[PDB]
Amino acid sequence: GSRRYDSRTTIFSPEGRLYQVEYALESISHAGTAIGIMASDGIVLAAERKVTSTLLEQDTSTEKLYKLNDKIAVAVAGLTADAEILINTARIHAQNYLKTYNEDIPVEILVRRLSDIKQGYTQHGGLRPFGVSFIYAGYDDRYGYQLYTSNPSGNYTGWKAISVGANTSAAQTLLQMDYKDDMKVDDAIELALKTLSKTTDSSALTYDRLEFATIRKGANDGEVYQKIFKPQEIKDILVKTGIT
Amino acid sequence: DRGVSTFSPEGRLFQVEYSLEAIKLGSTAIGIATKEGVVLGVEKRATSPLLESDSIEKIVEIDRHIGCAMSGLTADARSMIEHARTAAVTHNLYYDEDINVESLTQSVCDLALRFGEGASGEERLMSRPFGVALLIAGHDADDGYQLFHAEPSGTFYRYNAKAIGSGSEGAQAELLNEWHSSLTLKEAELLVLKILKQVMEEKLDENNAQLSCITKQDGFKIYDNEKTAELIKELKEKEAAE
Amino acid sequence: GTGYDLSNSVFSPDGRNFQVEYAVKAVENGTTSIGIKCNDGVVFAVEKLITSKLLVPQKNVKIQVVDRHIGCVYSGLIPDGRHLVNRGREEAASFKKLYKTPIPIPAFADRLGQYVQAHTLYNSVRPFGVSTIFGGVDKNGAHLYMLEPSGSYWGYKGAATGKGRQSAKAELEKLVDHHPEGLSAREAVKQAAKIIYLAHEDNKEKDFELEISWCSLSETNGLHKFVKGDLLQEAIDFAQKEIN
Amino acid sequence: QFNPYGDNGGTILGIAGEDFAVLAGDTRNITDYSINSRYEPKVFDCGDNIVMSANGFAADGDALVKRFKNSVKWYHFDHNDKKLSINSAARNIQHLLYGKRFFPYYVHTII
Amino acid sequence: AGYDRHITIFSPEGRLYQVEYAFKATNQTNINSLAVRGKDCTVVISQKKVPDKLLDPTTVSYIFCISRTIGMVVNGPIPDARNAALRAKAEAAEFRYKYGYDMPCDVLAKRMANLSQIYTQRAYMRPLGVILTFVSVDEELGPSIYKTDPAGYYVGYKATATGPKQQEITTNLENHFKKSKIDHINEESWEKVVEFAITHMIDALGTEFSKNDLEVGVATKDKFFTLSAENIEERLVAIAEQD
Amino acid sequence: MDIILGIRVQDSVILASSKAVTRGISVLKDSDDKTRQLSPHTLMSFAGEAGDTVQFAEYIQANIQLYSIREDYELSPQAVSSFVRQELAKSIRSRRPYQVNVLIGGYDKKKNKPELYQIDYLGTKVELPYGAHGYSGFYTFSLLDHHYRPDMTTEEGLDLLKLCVQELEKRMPMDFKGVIVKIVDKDGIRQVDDFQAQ
Amino acid sequence: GYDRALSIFSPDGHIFQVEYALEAVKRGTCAVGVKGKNCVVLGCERRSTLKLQDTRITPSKVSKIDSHVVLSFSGLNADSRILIEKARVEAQSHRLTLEDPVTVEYLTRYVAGVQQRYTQSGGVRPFGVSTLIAGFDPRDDEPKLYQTEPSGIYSSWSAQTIGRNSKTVREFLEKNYDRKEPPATVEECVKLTVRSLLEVVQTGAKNIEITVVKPDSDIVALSSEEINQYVTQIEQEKQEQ
Amino acid sequence: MTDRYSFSLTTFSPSGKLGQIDYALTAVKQGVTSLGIKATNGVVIATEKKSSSPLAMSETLSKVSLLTPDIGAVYSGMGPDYRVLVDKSRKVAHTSYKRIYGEYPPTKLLVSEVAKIMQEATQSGGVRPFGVSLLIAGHDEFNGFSLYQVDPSGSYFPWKATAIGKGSVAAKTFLEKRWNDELELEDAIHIALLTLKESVEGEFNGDTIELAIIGDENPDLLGYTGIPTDKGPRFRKLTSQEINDRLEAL
Amino acid sequence: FRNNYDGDTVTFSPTGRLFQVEYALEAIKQGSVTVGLRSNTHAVLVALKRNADELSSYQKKIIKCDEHMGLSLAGLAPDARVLSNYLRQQCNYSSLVFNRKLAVERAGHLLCDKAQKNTQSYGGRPYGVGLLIIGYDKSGAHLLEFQPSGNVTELYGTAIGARSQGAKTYLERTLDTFIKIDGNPDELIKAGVEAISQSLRDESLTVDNLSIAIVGKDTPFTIYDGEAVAKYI
Repeated sequence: GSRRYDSRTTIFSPEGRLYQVEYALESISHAGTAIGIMASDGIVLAAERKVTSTLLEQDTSTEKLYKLNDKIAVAVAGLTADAEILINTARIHAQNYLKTYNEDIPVEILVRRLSDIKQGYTQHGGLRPFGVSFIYAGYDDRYGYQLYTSNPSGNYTGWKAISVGANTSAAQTLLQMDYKDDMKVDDAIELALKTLSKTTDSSALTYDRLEFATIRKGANDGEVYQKIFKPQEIKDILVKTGIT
Repeated sequence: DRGVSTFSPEGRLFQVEYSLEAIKLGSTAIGIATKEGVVLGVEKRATSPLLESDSIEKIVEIDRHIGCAMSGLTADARSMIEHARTAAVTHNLYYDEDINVESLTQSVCDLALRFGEGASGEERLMSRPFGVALLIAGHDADDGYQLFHAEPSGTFYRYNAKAIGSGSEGAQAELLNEWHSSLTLKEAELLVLKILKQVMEEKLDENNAQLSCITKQDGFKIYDNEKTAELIKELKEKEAAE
Repeated sequence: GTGYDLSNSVFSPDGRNFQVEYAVKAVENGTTSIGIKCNDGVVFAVEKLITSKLLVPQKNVKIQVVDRHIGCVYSGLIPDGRHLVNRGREEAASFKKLYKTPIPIPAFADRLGQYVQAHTLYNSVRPFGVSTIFGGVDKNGAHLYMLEPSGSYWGYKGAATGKGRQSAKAELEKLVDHHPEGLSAREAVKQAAKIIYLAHEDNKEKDFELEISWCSLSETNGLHKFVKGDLLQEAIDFAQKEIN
Repeated sequence: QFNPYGDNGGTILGIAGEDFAVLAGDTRNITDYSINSRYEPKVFDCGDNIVMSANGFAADGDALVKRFKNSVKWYHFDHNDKKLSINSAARNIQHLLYGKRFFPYYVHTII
Repeated sequence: AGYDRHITIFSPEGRLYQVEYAFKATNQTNINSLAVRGKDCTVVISQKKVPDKLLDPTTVSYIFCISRTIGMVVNGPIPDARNAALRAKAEAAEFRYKYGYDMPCDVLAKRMANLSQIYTQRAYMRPLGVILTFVSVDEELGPSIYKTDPAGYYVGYKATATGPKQQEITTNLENHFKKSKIDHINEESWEKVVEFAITHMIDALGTEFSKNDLEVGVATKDKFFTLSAENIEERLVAIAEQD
Repeated sequence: MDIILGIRVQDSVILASSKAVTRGISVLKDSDDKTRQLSPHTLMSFAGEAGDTVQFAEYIQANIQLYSIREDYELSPQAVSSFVRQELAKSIRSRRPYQVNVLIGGYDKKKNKPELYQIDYLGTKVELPYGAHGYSGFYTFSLLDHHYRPDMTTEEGLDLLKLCVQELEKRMPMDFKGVIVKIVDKDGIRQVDDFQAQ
Repeated sequence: GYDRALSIFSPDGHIFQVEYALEAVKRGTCAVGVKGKNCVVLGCERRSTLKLQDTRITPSKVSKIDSHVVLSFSGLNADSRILIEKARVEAQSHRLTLEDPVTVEYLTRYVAGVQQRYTQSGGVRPFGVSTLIAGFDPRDDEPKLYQTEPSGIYSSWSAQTIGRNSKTVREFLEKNYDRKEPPATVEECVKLTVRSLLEVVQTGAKNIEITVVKPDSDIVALSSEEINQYVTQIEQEKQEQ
Repeated sequence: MTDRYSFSLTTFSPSGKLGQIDYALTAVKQGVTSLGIKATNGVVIATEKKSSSPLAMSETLSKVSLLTPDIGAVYSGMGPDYRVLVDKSRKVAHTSYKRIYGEYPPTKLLVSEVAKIMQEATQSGGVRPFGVSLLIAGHDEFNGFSLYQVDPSGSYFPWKATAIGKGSVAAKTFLEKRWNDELELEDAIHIALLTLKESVEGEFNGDTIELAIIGDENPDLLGYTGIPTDKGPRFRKLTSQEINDRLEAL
Repeated sequence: FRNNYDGDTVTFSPTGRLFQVEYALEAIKQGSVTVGLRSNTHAVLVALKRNADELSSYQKKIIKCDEHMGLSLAGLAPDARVLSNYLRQQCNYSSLVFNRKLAVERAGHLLCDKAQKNTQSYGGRPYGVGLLIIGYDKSGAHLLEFQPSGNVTELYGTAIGARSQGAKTYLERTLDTFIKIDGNPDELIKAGVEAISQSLRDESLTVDNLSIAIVGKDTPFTIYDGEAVAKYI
């Protein structure tokens, strides 16, 4: 029959590990680095565009930062295609919650569902897992600013500052070195760019190789606001923080 | 790999054979039938002193006149017992009478070979055979007291006495001699207790061993620790008596 | 590499399908059976090996009828043959139900052909272990056909398959030459009984039992029937004679 | 419109003695004001010393008796030709009937 | 790892061996065929080899009548050829019923080619060891020749050849067109276009044919038919009286 | 039908529900509580078709309790009522629709305000100072329209209510065997066990 | 669609996928549960492979199934969720149909069943999880503590632990827990728990979390300090000798 | 029967590679070169018509397909795969957009839909990834002109200009030189033909080349008149003659 | 070799064999011997019942399918239950729908076609049991031999199981004689018991180890065990 070509993507190793998840992660480890730092008055998402050219249209490109809700956004590390499938179901989920309760979906609730979807491709169906890791940056009126992370395994955790993708080990060490609870968004923004700048496999950290987003509470309002920086906005901030 | 319903060159079903192996590793279970009733005994076997030994259920009631003992991967036996109880109850609902012990057994055995990845014959949904055997003991107006051994193979036999589990081969050999058609219930009780003691690594007390029986008058009952302890004591005395 | 012969729908590097070829082996190892197309019908005959005195004589009939005008005989795995006939009966019944006219022989051939060819398209099925000689009389005369495990089939003047297939083919070829104007039903029956006796030499170990059936416009009215009683004993004699 | 039910008349009687029992029924089968048969048995011996009769709509009545007799047959297969007790038959018949609770056997059955 | 040679999945070189081997199977029959376009007709010639004497020569063919207008010749094993034929016939009957007009030759080719493309991607379907040559006189495109292979590829041709000696036949035809400068046989009658076909088939293969060595199909405005041993003989006799 | 009354005062919501349960010719019970607590600070009263009534209430209860356990949090009164509306709105186009009408009284511990929601079997939801299902409003609304004040005390509320219940005992044809009253406030849900002469 | 038998027998009568599932448990953080004379306590350790998490939001180890029953575990986190959800749902359903909250034993028998089912069903792998379920049966004050494993087997314990180094901490418990006299105080019970964890946690004030369950739906999780205090009073016990 | 290939045929290797996708990409590198150039007032996609037989009729086979009246597509890799992808693309543009909103989808979105179809063939049971890479060029009222590339993995990215297939490396380099943000459509077409020349071995003419553009609206190609807001398709495939006239000023 | 072609029944060996079926066939040889034979008035089944311990019971080898048909098994007890149950249904269906007793030859065809389905499709497994079917129908007494390969045959007599070849020779030898034992069931049975005893070795046939079944003209299919078969030992 067919059993002959069945890779058996959902089984335990003799050590009790999930092969495909392990391998999926190994895949993720080569993806452009993504960092998420949570300040006291906001959150920051920074990602490095993997592979670029003079011709690559940047104003139209969005390979790592996607808006899920008006208060939640994610940074992707891994297969962009796999990411989108997951992204979209998440966007639907947020709207169903809103349609049912008339309240925006609490950040963890959305993260747990998406993680559960992933967990599934891990326990049944003979399909490969999604080669993606997410950094969720969102805000709700129950836990305020939150920063999460989920990977192919289907597990997720909360963080003050974190990175996914390539050179995480280095990036983590550096964040764990300069992160302070009292940090202000702009402090976080600066720390984020510094970290990438030091972990890049590239020569210099130019704007054309970056994607940036912030979820702050524009004081002159009383409500929270998501902002995905545009090529020029990233180019500006890059000069100011002293990376020119 | 190799289909879960494949035949060996010797004409045996692999999965079933291996199944039988897991059963040999199971805790000892013994049953003795006598014209006064049937006795069912088992080896608890706690994997630690912190484990509350009476939360170990290896002898369960199918119906008031039918009980059984298990050996092997005991988790597997849960659904078997569900089916069994539902069969006994259902038969009563549809016929206003008690289900014969043999039929109850035949019913359980019928689930046995209901495994595979797509076996042509119906819709056998269950990825593997059960890894547990059962000694079904009961009484009915047709064939009185009966003891049955049902295996994951789907077959079953009727015995006057039968031992399954790690100590079986030896215990069975013993039974071959100890058993005679004129045994009394009490005699059977001691005999079971004795054989369990011989094959059990553990010094048999009323906490790592459990007795039970099924008789026409009171049906299936599981002996409480106190009751068994005394039978254990009563046994030590008679033994050291010669 | 190798192993192109373990799965059924696999093309070997030289374009073959060994599983089908192995099926043929089961066929060649079977009893010999033939078909002779006469000038107004068809005759079928088959070798029945007497494994022991214990077999009730004349009782384990091999030749089967489809509808009322078709005759089928096969060599190889009998159960596989019955299976194919059952499908044929369904196939003919379906056809008649919608078009009223009993299924034409050529149409029937393609129904079986398409069906048998289907069992060479997937690895979840085993090809048929039989070659089948079949035919009948319809609106356009007699038609004789032989179907291969591969699904291949053509129209024949004479056809043979099985253990003694070579002898048969030799003898059939002779008839073709010595009768450029056609053979009669009555004569094909005799000539058929002879060929079976001759072809029985490549199996001369076990004693056998002859079985013949025919479908003639003038002898059976176009309806398939078994040759029995006198006309049968008669052909047995014509054969027993020419074998000495 | 199509009415799936009919009435074939008939009348049956069941009386129980201390060590015996009787089930009787006329042998006339009808349709409106016409007689379909002056002799069409209505009471049947179903084995294991059980007599049965499903009176009313004959198609349904025959269906039931047939279905019950078959139930007896399998009872023997499944339980070693064990005799089906009258009480058990009764409970079994209850399930046969209630099984069609929402499109019943239009008959008054007695065993 | 090495099973990338047993099912339709990629090999490290980006290849699909099973598709390649399917192509291999198309020559099993050891029969060549070619098709050409006339001024307003289309002809397909195919060799016919019936060696067994016990066969009824008339029941042997690799040319099919898909519809009143589409004709299909197959290079490959008869069981797969017949599977393809049946399907195309169904696809044509259906197309007419749904869209109200006769399915065009090129469209039927595309539809069949797409079906093949699938066996190329889905793992449980094996490709068919056949190459289908569809011909007709489209009510919009005129004489048409469209052929499809186990790879799911297809395209239209001025003329085409298929089989073991496909190359010999092809270059012969190429030459003829390089010469004539036109994309068809400038002949009003199909009998002549048929003769042209058989003639060049002979030149390229360096073989003479009898009336039982060939199989011929002709497509004209509103009708595709095949010739008989005799219709052929007449055609053969004609070319003889030119040499 | 049954009396299902609701009135939102300053710091709580009061729900009055008739106690009688009549089945044809006989009144089977006179102490029936047509209510279900969906969460510590959310209460739902109901009336309608025989089986559907409780089946729906309990179904909603079960689900809201599951949401509480899972998120370790109590959904706002608004959120609960939205969920309840969605469910009734579905039923409306189902094979056999739930014929139930409900009042939802809750105290939003985050907003620190009491809220009253009225929803019918069609999934028609509206938030009100006071409301009722069935005919109850026909006799009582004129009283409430007159004396209701947003800053009323729970005591004034229970008074204006008693006033309403009297008009119902005067002009309504059926004997509903009085009402059972309940208050939902910052501290939860409690039953005014003495309204049979308050 | 996909129904390949992933859990099957091998020659020696083993079902490796279930065994490898257990391996996943051994690698998981440690979990322990000890029952007192009128309470049950559950403790779990916190990995340190990375530290810069947000303890407020990061999902904790002890989960509530109903107001009177909790479940902690050792093994794959993604897997535990599915079991917790199914358990929570069955909890409400039991209240809705039987009009009575589940007994701790029942909720256990249910969770165990789900696990067993995933060992003899096609197209699925066993849960790489072992659990500790504890609480008080409705209108009863006798503490209940149970454990389940990937195989689907379960039983009750006076005290038990699962996860890495569980071998160690169990030993500790076997020679520190007397059924004759169980920790008669929530405090003395939470002490024995923290003591057992310290045998393996290697000084982890923030690496140790505790949750106490008292009769009648009284479940509360301690905070660092409360726990840190226990740790202290304990390290002195050592030095004072 | 019954497809029992319910499991993934593309899985993760210990190195974290997804073999089938890699191989698919390989198949793309082997393919004939095709490119795209975005100008300020248009886009151009082109490739070589590598006739597989002198007897074949290159026109009967188009490698440059119209998806919507303002979106075109071209590829490199497996022709058959691309063909079905084109039918699916044309359909999804309707079922998932035009039938809901009454207007054709915007380039990025259609590209996204196409990408999803491919992504699935990367994870769904019993199938292999598509052995092709596409270059989709279109225009929509709110995003103007755009050019995208979609890979066998389901990934896609926006370009100013790029190439895929056989001579992608070389071609991409020649484009990086000649491209700027001030090109007019005619220039991109010129640069297009020049770039393609290097990749072409033998005959280079309007019959061996296929080139289309997304530019102004073609009322003359609408088919009807009387609806002011409907001005014509922006997609236009050049004719053999149109190509040659240009090759002269090459 | 074989190792590469015996993983299932959907695979032919290079010589055209189906090992999974052949393996199934082995399960029968490993089974307990059972004999079948018939005259013109009766059909008889004789079977040797096997036990586990001396504390166990003996496995039943004969099953009744209808009042005019029954069989004996050799091999997988469960499979015999499955097949005999299917044969009971067929007998039943023939009666309810056509008020017609199912012909032995017909039953044979149905069994054949059912067995064959598990030898050509992925997932299934051949049945691992042999069956001897006897029955008296409109054309008299009959005896059929059913093999898991699907091959069903009508014989005057035969035997299957371990050492079965013994009896089969005896029958093949006695043929002309027993086939004429009409109007005398007791004899036909003694002839059956004598045949089966030619396959003994380990022990001698006792009262709780011998199983006999008979069917005929005015004889509904009936089974004899224990004291019932005493008069034949």
